[PDB]
Amino acid sequence: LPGAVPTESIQGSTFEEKIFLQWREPTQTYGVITLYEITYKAVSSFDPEIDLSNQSGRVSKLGNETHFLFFGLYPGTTYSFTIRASTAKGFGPPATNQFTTKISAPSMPAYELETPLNQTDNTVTVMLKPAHSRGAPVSVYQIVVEEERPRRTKKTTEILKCYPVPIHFQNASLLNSQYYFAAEFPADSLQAAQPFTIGDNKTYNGYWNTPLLPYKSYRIYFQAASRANGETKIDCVQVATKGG
Ligand SMILES: *[C@@H]1O[C@H](CO[C@@H]2O[C@@H](C)[C@@H](O)[C@@H](O)[C@@H]2O)[C@@H](O[C@@H]2O[C@H](CO)[C@@H](O[C@@H]3O[C@H](CO)[C@@H](O)[C@H](O)[C@@H]3O)[C@H](O)[C@H]2NC(C)=O)[C@H](O)[C@H]1NC(C)=O
Repeated sequence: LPGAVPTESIQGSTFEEKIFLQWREPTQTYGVITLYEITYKAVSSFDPEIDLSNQSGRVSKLGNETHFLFFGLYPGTTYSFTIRASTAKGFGPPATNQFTTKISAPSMPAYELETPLNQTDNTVTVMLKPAHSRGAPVSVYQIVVEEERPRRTKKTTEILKCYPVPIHFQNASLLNSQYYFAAEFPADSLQAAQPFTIGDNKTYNGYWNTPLLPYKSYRIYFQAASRANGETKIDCVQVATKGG
């Protein structure tokens, strides 16, 4: 029977849903290694919403090549790996270490550009719903109001992307940004579906929520962010349009 893999050789390069785990063979060969058997057990997570008991599993990595790409993992989560080496006559002792998947952006609610709850010359009111954590808690919500320039083509030069750079309304004209952040909430607001009024003129976390100009065409996105380990990740979804 073979020795164990040296615990200190086990290293992992980690992603949102994958961990590439890598090690070195046991210190001296009793006999040829035929497979490594690996258990991964979900240890802990920054996500408040998932039950980890079902997230564990086993890998019988056939063959004696010393790495494996773990797949389908859950983000923001620490997995403990136990590696056993096997001579054809049986396993060596286990060695074990743990690594953590990186967090991912929260998953927004589904929107279909339903006609808003009410609309005026200066305001639009829409029903917001809480986003779900996927790897880390939702930290803040942000609301993006974006002006439409006149266009002569549908086509885009590049992929559609969200808004990581916040901008207060009063600075957009100076900075020539196409959008402004109308509001930000701590995510303890919007724990259940409740309407929100674009342009209600009140200030949320330092963002003024400027009323809209009726001769301007606008589209509004609802965005959410999650934070851990200095990585902070966002997603956004368009909730309404206005023109006049
Ligand atoms: C990892 O595995 C390789 C592959 O060996 C093959 O796969 C194993 C999982 C077992 O099923 C083995 O029974 C099987 O041979 C080992 O490397 C080298 O593989 C070659 C090809 O099979 C072996 O070749 C033979 O060796 C004999 C003796 O020298 C010659 O007379 C033959 O002509 C033939 O070429 C070779 O033995 C094998 N090398 C060694 C040192 O065993 C590899 O060693 C193994 N490593 C570990 C750490 O497990």
